[PDB]
Amino acid sequence: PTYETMFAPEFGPENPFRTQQMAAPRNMLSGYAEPAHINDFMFEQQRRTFATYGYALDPSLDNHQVSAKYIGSVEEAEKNQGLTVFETGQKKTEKRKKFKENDASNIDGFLGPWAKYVDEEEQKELDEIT
Amino acid sequence: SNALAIQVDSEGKIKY
Amino acid sequence: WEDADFPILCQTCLGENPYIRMTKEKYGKECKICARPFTVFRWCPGVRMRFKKTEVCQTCSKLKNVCQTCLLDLEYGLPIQVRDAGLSFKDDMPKSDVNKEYYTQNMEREISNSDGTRPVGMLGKATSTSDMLLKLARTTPYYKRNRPHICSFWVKGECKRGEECPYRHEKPTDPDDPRYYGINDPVADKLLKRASTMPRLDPPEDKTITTLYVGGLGDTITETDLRNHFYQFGEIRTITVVQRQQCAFIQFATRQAAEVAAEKSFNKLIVNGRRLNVKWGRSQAA
Amino acid sequence: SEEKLQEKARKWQQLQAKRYAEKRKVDA
Amino acid sequence: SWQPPNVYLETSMGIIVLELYWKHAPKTCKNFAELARRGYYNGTKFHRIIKDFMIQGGDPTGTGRGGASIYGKQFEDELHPDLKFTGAGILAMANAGPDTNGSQFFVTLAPTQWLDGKHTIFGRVCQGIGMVNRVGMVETNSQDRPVDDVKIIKAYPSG
Ligand SMILES: [Zn+2]
Ligand SMILES: [Zn+2]
Ligand SMILES: [Zn+2]
Repeated sequence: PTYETMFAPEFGPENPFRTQQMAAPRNMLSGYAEPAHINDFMFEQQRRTFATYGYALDPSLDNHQVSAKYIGSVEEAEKNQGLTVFETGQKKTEKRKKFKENDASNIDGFLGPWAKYVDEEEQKELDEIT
Repeated sequence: SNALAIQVDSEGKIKY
Repeated sequence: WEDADFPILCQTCLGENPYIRMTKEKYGKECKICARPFTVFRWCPGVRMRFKKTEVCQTCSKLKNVCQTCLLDLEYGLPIQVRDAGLSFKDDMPKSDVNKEYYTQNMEREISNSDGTRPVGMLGKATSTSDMLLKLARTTPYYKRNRPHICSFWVKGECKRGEECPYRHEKPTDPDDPRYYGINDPVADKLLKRASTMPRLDPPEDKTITTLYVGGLGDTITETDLRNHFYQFGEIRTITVVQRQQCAFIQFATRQAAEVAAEKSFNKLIVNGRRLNVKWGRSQAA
Repeated sequence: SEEKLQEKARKWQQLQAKRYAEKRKVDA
Repeated sequence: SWQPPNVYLETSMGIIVLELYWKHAPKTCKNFAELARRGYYNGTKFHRIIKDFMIQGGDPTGTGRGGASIYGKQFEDELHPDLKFTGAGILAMANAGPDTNGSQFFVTLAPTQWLDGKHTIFGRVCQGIGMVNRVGMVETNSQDRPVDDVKIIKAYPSG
């Protein structure tokens, strides 16, 4: 196999008779679906990074042929300067103090991890809808 | 179209 | 009766995460049209969102080029009869239980085993598109599709879960405006929305505006392009291509054909890849 | 460039302490 | 450099006489004159065939990559502000992008004005417009490839 064979472009006016979606490559009726063998842990880490903080690195192979950015909402990534969820962060801010009873001696007073937190007109419309 | 697609080979007779 | 490998799934149903984890059964639920046992898939789109499993089989999605769970067009993100009226052909399918129903689904599956790539009959008329549907193809979709549906016991004010009620609260739904072809309730409002856009007012005279200030020629429109786009309309009385402003001046004899040009070009005549510039001419000896 | 010259070491020898840590080569 | 405009191309469908336009682009005409003189196409098959848009060929492989010129592997596009892609039967140079031309070619089937500022309008068929309409009805896949051989028997740059 040679690079010049597969990298050779296609002659033509690109056939703009079709729509954008039907001219686009596929194997499955919705996009070219193909297997993969990513590391489990870094998949889960950057997944949880996006799921919490709304940014992650982008997965690709041949989008621009160079892709090294972040995605989602961009500016909050550099607000935290690219930290993760498994890191003891630079500050301990907006924490929320629970009250603990971990003796197992008092009864109806022991709340271990089950501790409920220290924090603890529409019905006219609801009756007229029902 | 409503009708089919008509095919004859490049050299010979009408293909059915 | 049916296995699968990966679902159809338009983009608004996947959610905002490029990294989603999704689970599959082997014969899951049934299709909600044809009772066929597909392979139900489930995932989490987003962190404030319900799971939105999988609603119809791969066969009943390949019939009408429809996504897998929200039942919208895979090319646009539109309902079904919007597409079929906007392509003026229905691609019929029966209504009853057997009467030609599972018969035609079975046979159209049997003649879809080869490709697995494109819809069965829509492939020929999904090319001649992008004129009447592209004006309403809402990209950057709203994710209110994925939000979890409204709980009871907030409706009755009883919900002991407090904050951790996963579903929703304080969204009372309204009982005035909420299958597969027709008829669907918000679609009538959406076709009234497309039939009743915001044009320029039609001025009180008798069709004197046969001239029009169409411009933005740049280097895209040429003289023979616009006068052969108007020659199918009909005959000119005077053309000019005034290139100081990159504009073109055409009229019609007895206005009517150029009338549909006024209907074709309210920032709408899209040839040569440009949103053309249109405002109203004189027709006033000015 | 300034503290990233050791913050990248923090992230790397943070991540690699879980990349291969828990004997990936709990079951019963 | 000659300009009798007729081209006695011999194809599998039939002999077609093609009017070259030495008026408007003599460079591409001279390059194809030199190549069809050297017989680049005596036994080449048409590769991308679309109904009502274009018939493309000139690929010796048939795979949408082959082509070689005298001015390097690629040479220059030329234009004219009165020849526009307007009509059927309009022969042109098959192309990837500007400042580049392979040896392949194509004809069109409709007024296709949005491509006039891109490609070299290279010729037009005079005898055999029903021939190119008949060739335009070969069945092709979504990859636009033919069924059986539709191959150029013999080329002649007549003139
Ligand atoms: Zn089904
Ligand atoms: Zn959907
Ligand atoms: Zn609730």
